[PDB]
Amino acid sequence: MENFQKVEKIGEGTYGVVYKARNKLTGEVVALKKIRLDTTAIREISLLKELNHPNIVKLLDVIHTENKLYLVFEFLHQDLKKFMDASALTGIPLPLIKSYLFQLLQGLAFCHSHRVLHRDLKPQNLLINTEGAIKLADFGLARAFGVPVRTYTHEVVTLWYRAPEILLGCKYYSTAVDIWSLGCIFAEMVTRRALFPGDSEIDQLFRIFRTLGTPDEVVWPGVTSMPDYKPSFPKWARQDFSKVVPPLDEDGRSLLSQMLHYDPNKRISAKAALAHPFFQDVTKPVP
Amino acid sequence: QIYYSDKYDDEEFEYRHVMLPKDIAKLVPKTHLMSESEWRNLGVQQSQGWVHYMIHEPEPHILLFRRPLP
Repeated sequence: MENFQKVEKIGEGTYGVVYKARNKLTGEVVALKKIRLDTTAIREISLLKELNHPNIVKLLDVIHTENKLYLVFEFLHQDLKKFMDASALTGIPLPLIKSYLFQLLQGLAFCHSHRVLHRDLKPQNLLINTEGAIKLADFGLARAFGVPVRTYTHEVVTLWYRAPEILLGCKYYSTAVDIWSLGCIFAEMVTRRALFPGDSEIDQLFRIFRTLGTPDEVVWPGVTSMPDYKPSFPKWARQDFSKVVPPLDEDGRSLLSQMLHYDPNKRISAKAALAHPFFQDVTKPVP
Repeated sequence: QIYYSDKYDDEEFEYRHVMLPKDIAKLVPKTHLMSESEWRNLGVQQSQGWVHYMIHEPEPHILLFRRPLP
């Protein structure tokens, strides 16, 4: 850990603090994340250094020193939450949005092929650069650390992007949870506000139901197998997407609709999402 | 304390949920639906007609209320 100088604090993730640093040997800027390891998990994350893709934040190195675990990774100037916060009076150009989702599905498609999930995908672990690229951070860390109700700085974590199966108590959940979280990020990138901002797990479920209709055996076969399903949930009907996500075109709605499908089995995969008509005209404009 | 949610409706019911503080929450039995006298006893100020109809097990401190429309 002695090779990292010029260390400045950038922010706070849900696992630890994030810094911008300088590699004394190479002279490059790097990002470090100090996850306080109070009490296998390291050897497994080191293996994540082997999963490289232009859309996966590069895990440069893992370092364990006296109760601290440092993730040295590729440095990107901003995340999607901040980028959307700043583009509030103009939003994001549809071409950039189509470019981002496209690159996001190639990173998901890459990681899923290797049975690596994220499970806690939020706009905050979606990192951007000045060249029009977007990359995923923190893949595979949740299956070592597990994602909590509260963070390390006791901040309240984000339920907003959780899949309905996770919320209804499914223990045997898919990689389709990531496609759900990404379908939420897609709509939010389009409307600039979270599609389902619930204040509790039950409110998050109700939020989902109000927009997409309350699930049943017709729209979600096997929904009655979910530990937390109750036949008394408020009864709502599926709303019209032309209303929910106005700027989006028919192809954009069709895909969002398929990424947000209730049944994990029927929910579009990253691989098949890439071949969707929506991406027929994808470009790559700068941020 | 006690957070009272915004009311929300569907075709034949009106709803709302109430989040309970750690103190009051220790007074609510495990898998038990309450009567007005029972939830009112907890401090929940609400009009008459509201029915504690469901319990989301993972968050037993959230009381879910229902009431038929109109």
